[PDB]
Amino acid sequence: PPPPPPPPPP
Amino acid sequence: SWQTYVDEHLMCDIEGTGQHLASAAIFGTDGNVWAKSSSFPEFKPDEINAIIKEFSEPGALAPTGLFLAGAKYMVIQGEPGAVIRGKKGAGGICIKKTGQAMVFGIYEEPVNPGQCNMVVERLGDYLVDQGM
Repeated sequence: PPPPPPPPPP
Repeated sequence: SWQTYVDEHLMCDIEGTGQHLASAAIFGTDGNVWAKSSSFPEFKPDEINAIIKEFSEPGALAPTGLFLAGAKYMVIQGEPGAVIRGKKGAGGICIKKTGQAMVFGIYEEPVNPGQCNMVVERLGDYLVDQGM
């Protein structure tokens, strides 16, 4: 599966 | 999710411009698409394999070209194993590889190859710093 994306950048 | 990344960080408005990429996507390095824009080209499986093989063996697509949804891109200078760059007349394509992803950017006139490269490498480099 696709890994979870990191937190959105600022 | 990855759709948020395409919509907000690839298809965003480009700085000092009203323009934006014609389409965009985020793939895994295995070639499975994670997210793509609505107008992202209907790519064929062997086109993605070729792009994956180009990051493993740089300059393989240079003489013959890079294909996406049947459209040939004249390959241009890129970073080995990191970025693939292509010209299709007015438009072009920028493909940035990270640890676990491949970020696609496709542009049209009047967007420069440097500005597609800015959007695509900026996001790619963020995902590298976050450990992907």
